[PDB]
Amino acid sequence: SSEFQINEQVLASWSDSRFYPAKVTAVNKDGTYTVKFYDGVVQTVKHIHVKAFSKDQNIVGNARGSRAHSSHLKSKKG
Repeated sequence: SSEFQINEQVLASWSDSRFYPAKVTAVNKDGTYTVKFYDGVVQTVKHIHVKAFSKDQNIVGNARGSRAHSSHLKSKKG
């Protein structure tokens, strides 16, 4: 399965700098996202800070993206 929604994987800009994998916890049509990083940290952020694990484009707040993947993550991801 490669369809991303609430309780499923996204790339979100971690407080460190840029994208890391995270679990969606909410999304808002206004243009915002709430995500939980697996380390145990939660925040609300914008579309400009979160996208699908598909590197190219978003597939929830906007629908231009398609099935793909990404090439940066934390080593303890599993």
